[PDB]
Amino acid sequence: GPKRGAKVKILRKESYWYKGTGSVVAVDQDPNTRYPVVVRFNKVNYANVSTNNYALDEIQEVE
Amino acid sequence: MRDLKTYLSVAPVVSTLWFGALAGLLIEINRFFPDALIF
Amino acid sequence: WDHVFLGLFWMYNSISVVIFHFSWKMQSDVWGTINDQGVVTHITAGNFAQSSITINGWLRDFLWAQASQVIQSYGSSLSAYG
Amino acid sequence: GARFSNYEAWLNDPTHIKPSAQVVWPIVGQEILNGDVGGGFRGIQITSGFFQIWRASGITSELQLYCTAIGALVFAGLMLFA
Amino acid sequence: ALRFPRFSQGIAQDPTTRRIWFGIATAHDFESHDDITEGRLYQNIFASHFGQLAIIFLWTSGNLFHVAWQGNFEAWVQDPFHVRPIAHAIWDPHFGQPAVEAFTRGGALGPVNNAYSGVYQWWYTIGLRTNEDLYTGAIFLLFLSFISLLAGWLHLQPKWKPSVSWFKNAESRLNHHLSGLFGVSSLAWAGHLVHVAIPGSRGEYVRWNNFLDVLPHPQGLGPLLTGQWNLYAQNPSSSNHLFGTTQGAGTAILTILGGFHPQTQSLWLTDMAHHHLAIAFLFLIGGHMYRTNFGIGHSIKYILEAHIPPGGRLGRGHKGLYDTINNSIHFQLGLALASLGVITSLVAQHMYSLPAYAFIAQDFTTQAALYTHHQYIAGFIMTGAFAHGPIFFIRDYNPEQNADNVLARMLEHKEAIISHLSWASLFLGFHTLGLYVHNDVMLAFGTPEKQILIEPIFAQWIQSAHGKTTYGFDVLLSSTNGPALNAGRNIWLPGWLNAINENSNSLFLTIGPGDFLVHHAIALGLHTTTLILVKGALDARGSKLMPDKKDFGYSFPCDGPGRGGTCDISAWDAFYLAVFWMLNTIGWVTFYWHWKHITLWRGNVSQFNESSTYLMGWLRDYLWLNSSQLINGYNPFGMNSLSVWAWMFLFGHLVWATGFMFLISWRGYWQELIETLAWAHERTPLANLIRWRDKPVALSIVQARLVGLVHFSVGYIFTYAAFLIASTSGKFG
Amino acid sequence: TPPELDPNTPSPIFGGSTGGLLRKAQVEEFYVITWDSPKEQIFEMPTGGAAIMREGPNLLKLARKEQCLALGTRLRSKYKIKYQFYRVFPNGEVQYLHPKDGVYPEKVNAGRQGVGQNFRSIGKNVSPIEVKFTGKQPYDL
Amino acid sequence: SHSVKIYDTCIGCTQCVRACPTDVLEMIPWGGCKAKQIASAPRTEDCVGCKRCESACPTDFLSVRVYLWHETTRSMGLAY
Amino acid sequence: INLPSLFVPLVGLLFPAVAMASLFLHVEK
Amino acid sequence: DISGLTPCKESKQFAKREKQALKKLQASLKLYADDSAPALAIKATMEKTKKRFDNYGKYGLLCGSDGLPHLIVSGDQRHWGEFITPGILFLYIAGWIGWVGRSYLIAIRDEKKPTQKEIIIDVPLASRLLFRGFSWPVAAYRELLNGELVD
Ligand code: CLA
Ligand code: CLA
Ligand code: CLA
Ligand code: CLA
Ligand code: CLA
Ligand SMILES: CC1=C(/C=C/C(C)=C/C=C/C(C)=C/C=C/C=C(C)/C=C/C=C(C)/C=C/C2=C(C)CCCC2(C)C)C(C)(C)CCC1
Ligand code: SF4
Repeated sequence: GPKRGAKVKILRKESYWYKGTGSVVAVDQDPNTRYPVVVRFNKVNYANVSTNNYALDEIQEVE
Repeated sequence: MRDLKTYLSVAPVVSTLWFGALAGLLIEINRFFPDALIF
Repeated sequence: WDHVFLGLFWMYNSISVVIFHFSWKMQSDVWGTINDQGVVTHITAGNFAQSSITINGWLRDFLWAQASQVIQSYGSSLSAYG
Repeated sequence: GARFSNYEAWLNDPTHIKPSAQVVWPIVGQEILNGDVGGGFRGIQITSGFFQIWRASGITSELQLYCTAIGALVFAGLMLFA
Repeated sequence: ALRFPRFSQGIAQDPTTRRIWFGIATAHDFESHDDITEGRLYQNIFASHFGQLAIIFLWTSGNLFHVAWQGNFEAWVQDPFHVRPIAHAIWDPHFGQPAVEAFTRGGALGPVNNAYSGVYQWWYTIGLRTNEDLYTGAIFLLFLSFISLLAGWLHLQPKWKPSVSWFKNAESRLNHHLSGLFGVSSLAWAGHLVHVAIPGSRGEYVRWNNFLDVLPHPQGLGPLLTGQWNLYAQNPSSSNHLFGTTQGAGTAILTILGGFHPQTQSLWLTDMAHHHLAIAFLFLIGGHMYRTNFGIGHSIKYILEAHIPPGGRLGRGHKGLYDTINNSIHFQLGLALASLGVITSLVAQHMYSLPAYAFIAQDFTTQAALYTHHQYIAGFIMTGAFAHGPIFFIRDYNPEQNADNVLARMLEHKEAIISHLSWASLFLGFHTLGLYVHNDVMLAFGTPEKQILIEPIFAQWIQSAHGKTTYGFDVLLSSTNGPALNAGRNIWLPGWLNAINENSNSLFLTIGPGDFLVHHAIALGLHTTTLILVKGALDARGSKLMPDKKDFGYSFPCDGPGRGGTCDISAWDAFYLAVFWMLNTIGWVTFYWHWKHITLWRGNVSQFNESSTYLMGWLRDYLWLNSSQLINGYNPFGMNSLSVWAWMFLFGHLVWATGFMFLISWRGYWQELIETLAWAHERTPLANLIRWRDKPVALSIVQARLVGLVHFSVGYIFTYAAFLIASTSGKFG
Repeated sequence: TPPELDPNTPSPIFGGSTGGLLRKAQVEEFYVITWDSPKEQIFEMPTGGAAIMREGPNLLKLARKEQCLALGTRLRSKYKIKYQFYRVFPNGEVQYLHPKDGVYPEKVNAGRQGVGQNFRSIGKNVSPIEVKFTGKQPYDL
Repeated sequence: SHSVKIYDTCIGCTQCVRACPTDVLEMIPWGGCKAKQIASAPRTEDCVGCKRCESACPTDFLSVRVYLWHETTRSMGLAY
Repeated sequence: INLPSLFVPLVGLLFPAVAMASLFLHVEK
Repeated sequence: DISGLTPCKESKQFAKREKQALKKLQASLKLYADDSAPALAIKATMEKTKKRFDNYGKYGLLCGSDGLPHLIVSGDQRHWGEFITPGILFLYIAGWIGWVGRSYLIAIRDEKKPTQKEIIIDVPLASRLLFRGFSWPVAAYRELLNGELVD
C-alpha cells in the first residue's frame, strides 16, 4: 500500500471527501482488516469527523 | 492592547467600520453629485 | 422550545386581534369630533356594532377602508409608513 | 426633546400642534419626511407621549430637558461603572 | 392483505388511522403495490386511461346538457353582445329571498350562474345553434363515455389484454398517432369547419339530415383533385359580413387572410379550416417515418445510436436512450408533461391575443378566466413533469446501461447546472427587487422622475419586425422596402398588419418599463422554480449529505436529526417546495395579464403604465382598488350577486391560512396532544362505552407537507379566482 | 444460560398518576421491569412524577419497552443498580427481554449470531431498477 | 417493523448500541476490524426508527442504516 | 325547479351518506 | 425618437411635473418665515429640484407619455451613460472586490488555522492586498491564460 503521510485521492463514492485528497496515518497489516488505510482530512464532514478508514482500492496516491 | 487590536479586527467590528466608511463615502458623493441617473 | 416557538405565533394572533379590537372600537364608538350643542361625529361613525360581526366586515370596513392612509402616504411626510 | 423638537410651541398650543422630536438630514430626498407638525417646525411626528409627560412634570423650557438629559447620561455612566 | 388497502399488506397491518390515509394516497402508484408486474402495470394504466376518457366525455356531456336544459344559448346566439351566458340553474334551500332575487340574471325564471368557461362562443362558432343540437351532442358524448368504459373493461379481460411487448412498440404507435390521431383528426375537423361551421357562419343550417344534399362549394370537389386549389379561396367573406347571416358572406372555404373578422373580433373560419387542413397534411406525411410491418421506415434505436458526434464532447451521445425511455414510463410521462405544459401556456398566450371564437374577447371575464385557468394548469403540469423526472432517476435509471451518454454526463456536471441556475435566480432577484424598491422609494420621496425605467427595446423591436408601427423602428414587416414585406404583401399581410396596429385588441399590446420589470420578475420565477425542480431531480439518487438517497425512494420524511439535520431532503420535498414558487410565478404572470388587460378594457392604459413601476402601485391601484365591489358582495345593508365571490374570497383566505397551520407546526406536538386526548377518552364515563377500531395518531411528516400544500394551493386558486371574476364581471371592463 | 424468573415482588411507593397503563395493557401487551435497590430512595417516573423505590426487590409495570429501558438506564447510570425487563401478554405469558443473554449489548459476548449484517460497504448497494418487480430491497441482498 | 442494517465498514465503537432507546442493536464477535466486534440488529420488532444510532455512528458513510418500513403499534411508539 | 328539488338533496345528502357509510364499513373490515 | 419616445428637453409633461413639484414645495413654503430654517430647507429642495430636471434635460434623456425619463440599454451610442458606462464602472469595482477577497482567501489557505483569519481579519494582509484590485483585469487575464484561475 501507500506510505504514512502519503497524499491520497478518495475513490469511495459515498464519502464526504470523495474525489478529494487526504493524508495517510497508518495502514493495518492484519490481512483480515477490511479497511486498513487510515486517512485524515483537512475539512470535517457533516458529522464533525476528520478521519476515516478505507480499503486499498479506495485510495489513489497522487501528487 | 494587542488583544484590543485583535478585537477591532474581528468580523463584526471590521464590518461596522468598513460599511460605516462606505456609507459615509456614498453619502458625501450623493451630496456633491446628487440626483444622478446617468453615469 | 418548539412549544415556545408555536406559542409565539399564537401570541401574535391574540395580540393582533386585540389591538384591532381596540383600534376599531375607539375609532367607531369613542373618538371623533364634537360639534356645538353636543353633536358627536365619530371617526368611523359607529359602524362597529354592525360591521364587526362578520369576517367580511373586518376585511372591508376595517382593513380595506383604513389601509387607505398607509397606501396613499407616498409623496408626503407619512411616506416612510408606506 | 430639547434640541430637535417643537415642545415649547406645543406647550403654547397643545390642541393644534403635533408632537415632534425627530428631524432628518437633507439627502436623497428624505427631507420630505420632515413634515408640517406645527409650531413653525418641520419634522417627524412622535407618538411616544413624552410631551404630555413633560407637561405633567411641569417642564416648560428646553433647558430643563437638557439638564435631565445630562442627568440621565451621568446615571448611564454610573450604572455601567456599577 | 386481509383489509384495506388490499394492494398493500404493509399498510393493511397498520393499527392506526394512517392505514386509511396512505391507503387513499398510494392507490394510483401501481409500481409499489403488492405482487405487481410490468404486465399488470401497463394494463392497469391502459384501463385507467380509458376511465379518464370516460370521465372527460361525461363531463363535457354534463356541460352541454346543462347549457341546453337551463341556459340561454338561443337568446345568446340571437344577441351575443348583450346576453350573459348561463352555466346552470341553482337550487339551494339555504337561500333567502334577496339571494333568490339577486341571482336571477339573464332571461332566467330563477337563480342561475353566469358561465365564464366560454363554451357559448366556442359552440356557436363551430356551428351549434339550438338547444336540440346541444342535447344530441350530449347524448353522443355520453355514448362515447359508455364506449370508453366498455373499452377499459374489455381490454382488462384476458382475451383482450395486450402484452407488454405491444405497449413497447414505439414506432407503430408514433406512426399511428402522428398520421391518425393528429393527422386524420385535424383533417376531419377541417371537414367539420368546411361542411358545418363555415356555412353556419354564412347563415346556412347544415345538419346530418341534409349534409349530403348540400354543396360545401359552388363547384365542389373538382378543384381539389384538379389541382386548381386556388378556386377555394376565390371570394372570402366581406369586411362588412355579419356572423350567422348571409349578409356580406362569400363562398371561399380555404383562405390565408390573417387578422380578425371585424364584427366578431376573432379569426376567420376559412383561415382555421385551411390551417387544420395544412397541419393535417404535415402530420399525415410525417406519420410515415417509422418502420412497422412493411420493410421500410426508420428505426428509432438506430437513429439515436447514430447521433454521437466524433470528438466525444457528448460522450457516447444518445446510445441506449431508446431502451431507457421505452422501459421507463416515468421518463415518458416527464417528456409528455413537459411538452403538454409548454403547449398549454402556448394555448393561453395565443388564445388571449388571437381569439378564434366569435364574440369572445368582447367577454372580458371569460378571457381572464381562460388565461388564468390555462396558466395555472400549465404550472402544475410543469412541476409534475419535473416530478416524474426524478422518479425516473430513482426507480428506473440504470447507470451502467447509460454509460457516458447525455444522461449520465448530465448527472456528471450536476453541480455546474445547479450552481448556474442559482446564479441566474440570484441575479434576477437582486436586481428586480432592487429596481422595484428603488422606484418605490422615489415615489415615496415625491420624485418619480428619478425612477429607473428601462425600456423593453428588444421586445419592441420584435413587435416592429412583426409590423407594429408604434415604436417606429421600421424593421422587416415595418420597413416598406423589406423583401419579407414584399413576399407576403398580397397574402396575409394586409389583414395581419391591420390587426397588429389596431390598439384596441390584445394582438401584441404596447409595452413600457412596467412590462420590462414584471417580465424580469417572471424570468426570476421560471429560473428559481427550475432551480428547485432540477436540483431535486439531479440529487434524487444522492448527495454528499445523503449518498444513498436512492435506497429510500422518491418520498420519505427525512434521514434524521443527525449529520446536522436532514429535513426536506427527498426529491418529493423538492417538488413540494417548488410548488410554492410555481404558485408565486403564475401569480405574477396572471397579476400582470389581468391588470394590463383591465386597464386596457377600462380605456386608460396610462394607469398600468405609471403604477406598475413600483410595488405600492400594484398593491394600491391593482389589488386594493379592484376589490371594492368584491368585498361589497354582502354587507350590513344588503347583498347582491357578488356575495358568492366575497364568500369564496374569504373561503380562500381561510383555507390558505389553515395550510399555514399544517406547514408551520410539525408532528410531535400533535402526537403528544393526541396521546392526552386518548387518555381523556379512555377515562371518560359513558363515552368509555365507545371505542375506536383504528388508533388515533398525528398525521405523518410527509402527509403533513402534502395536506398543508393542498390547503395552500386551494386557498391560493379560489381566492384569486373569486377576485378575478368579481373584479372583472363587476364592471365588465 | 437460563433467563431470570419473574415472581410477584412489591412495587415502588407512588400516589398514582395519569401516565400509567391503558387498554393496550389489557388487550395487546404491557411490560415489567425489576431491580434490586440498596435502600429506600426517590426516583423520577418515566410516566411523570416522583416515586420511591423500596429496599430489596422492586417490580414496576410499564406500558412501553422504551419506558422500561429508559428507567433502567436511569437506574444503572444514576443509582448504579442492575435491572431486567420482560414483556407480558394478556393470556398470562411472559417474555424475557433485557438483557437478552445476561450481558449488556454494549459489550461484546460470544454466542450471538449476526442479524441483518451486509458484508459490503453501503455504497455498493444495487440501484432500485435491479430489484424492480421483485419483493427485494437493495439493502436486503 | 422498520429495517436496520449493518455494513462491514463498521469499526465496532459500540456507540449505536448504547444509543438505542428500545434495545434493538447489540455487539457480536468479528474479525474485520481492530475492535474485534461488529454491530447487529436482532430485535427490529422493537425498533421505533428514531435514528439515534445513525447520529451516533462515526464512519463515513454510515455503517448502520435505518430504512423506515412497515408501520406497527410498537414502531409508532404508541402506549395506547 | 321540479327535478332539482329531487336530485339536489339526493346527491347532496343521500348519496354522500350512502357512500360514507359504505366506505366506512369497507375500510373497517 | 427611439421607441416612439420624446426627448425630456422637449417633453411637455416633464415640464409640467417640474411645475407641479415646485408649486407643491412653494405651497408648503408659504407658512414659514423666509429667514427661518424650514424656509431655507424647502427653498433648498426647490433649487435642487429644478437643477435636477435641468440636468436630466441636458443629459439627453428620453421621456415617455408619463413625463418620466426612460432608459435605452440596447447599446445605442447616444445613451451609453444610461447603462454601458456605469455598467463598466460597476464591473470594474465588483471585479476589484471579488479579486481582492480571492487573494485574501488564497493567502491564508496555507496556514495552521485558516478559519481564524476568516473570523479575525488580518488587517495588514488585507491592506497589502487592497490595492492589487486596481489592476484586477490585467491580473486575472494573465492568470486565465496561465492556468492559475481554476483547478
Ligand atoms: C399525466 C398526469 C399524471 C399521472 C398519470 C401521474 C401519476 C402519478 N403520479 Mg404524478 N404528478 C402530476 C401528473 C401525473 N401524475 C402533476 C400534474 C404533478 C404536480 C402536482 C405530479 C406530482 C407528483 C408527486 C409529488 C407524486 C406523484 C406521484 C404519482 C404516482 C402516484 C399517484 C397517486 O397514487 O396519488 C394518490 C392520489 C391522491 C393522494 C389524491 C390527490 C388529490 C390531491 C391531494 C388534491 C386534492 C385537493 C382537492 C382538489 C381539494 C378540494 C377542493 C374543494 C374543497 C373546494 C402516479 C404514477 C407520486 C409517486 O408515486 O411518485 C413516486 C408522488 O409522490 N405525482
Ligand atoms: C417573499 C418571500 C420570499 C423571498 C424574498 C424569497 C427569496 C428567495 N428564495 Mg424563496 N421561498 C419562499 C419565499 C421567499 N423566498 C417560500 C414561501 C418558499 C416555500 C418554502 C420558498 C422556497 C425556496 C426554495 C426551495 C428556494 C428558494 C430560493 C430563494 C432565493 C432565490 C434567488 C434570488 O432571487 O436571490 C435574490 C435575493 C433575494 C430576493 C433576497 C433579498 C436579499 C436582500 C434584498 C439583500 C440584503 C438587503 C439588506 C442589506 C439587508 C439588511 C438586513 C439587516 C438586518 C442586516 C431568494 C433569496 C432559492 C435559492 O436559495 O436560490 C439560490 C431556492 O432554491 N426559496
Ligand atoms: C386560519 C387557519 C387556522 C385554523 C382554522 C386553525 C384551527 C385550529 N388550530 Mg391552528 N394553527 C394555525 C392556523 C389555523 N388553525 C397556524 C398558521 C399555526 C402555526 C402557528 C397553527 C398552530 C396551532 C397550534 C400550536 C394549535 C392549533 C390549534 C387549532 C385548533 C384550536 C381548537 C379550535 O378552536 O377548534 C374549532 C375549529 C375552528 C375554530 C375552525 C373552524 C371551524 C368551522 C367553522 C366549522 C365548520 C363546520 C363543519 C365542520 C363543516 C364541515 C363541512 C364538510 C363536511 C363539507 C383549531 C382546529 C390548537 C389545538 O389543536 O387545540 C385543541 C393548538 O394547540 N393550531
Ligand atoms: C358529469 C358532469 C356533471 C356535473 C358536474 C353536473 C352537475 C350538476 N347537475 Mg347534472 N347531469 C349530468 C352531468 C353533470 N351534472 C348528466 C350527463 C345528466 C343527464 C343524466 C345530468 C342530469 C341532471 C338532473 C336531472 C339534475 C342535475 C343537477 C346538477 C346540479 C346538482 C347536482 C345533482 O344533483 O345532479 C345529479 C346528476 C345526475 C343524477 C346524473 C349523473 C349520473 C352520471 C351518469 C354518473 C356520475 C357519477 C360521478 C362521476 C361520480 C363522482 C363521485 C365520485 C368521484 C366519488 C349540479 C350543477 C340538478 C340541477 O340541475 O339543479 C339545479 C338536477 O336536477 N343533473
Ligand atoms: C349539500 C346538500 C345539502 C342540502 C340539500 C341541505 C338542505 C338543507 N339544510 Mg343544510 N347543510 C349542509 C348540506 C345540505 N343541506 C352541509 C354540508 C352543512 C354544514 C356546512 C349544512 C348545515 C346546515 C345547518 C346548520 C342547517 C341546515 C339546514 C338545511 C335546510 C334548510 C333550511 C330550511 O328552511 O329547510 C326546512 C327544513 C325543515 C322544515 C326540516 C327538515 C326535516 C328533514 C327534511 C327531515 C329528513 C328526515 C330524514 C330521515 C333525513 C335523513 C337523510 C339521510 C338518511 C341521508 C335544508 C333541508 C337547516 C335545517 O336543517 O333546518 C331544520 C339548518 O338549520 N344545513
Ligand atoms: C427531470 C427529468 C426529465 C424532465 C425534464 C424536463 C421536464 C425538462 C423540461 C424541458 C422544457 C420545458 C423544455 C422547453 C424547451 C423549449 C424549447 C426548446 C423552445 C424552442 C423554441 C424555438 C426553437 C422557437 C423558435 C422560433 C421563434 C423563437 C420565433 C419564430 C418561430 C420559430 C419557430 C423560428 C426527463 C423526463 C426528460 C428525464 C430526466 C429527468
Ligand atoms: S432507530 Fe432508534 S430504535 Fe431503531 S435502532 Fe436505531 S436507535 Fe434503536
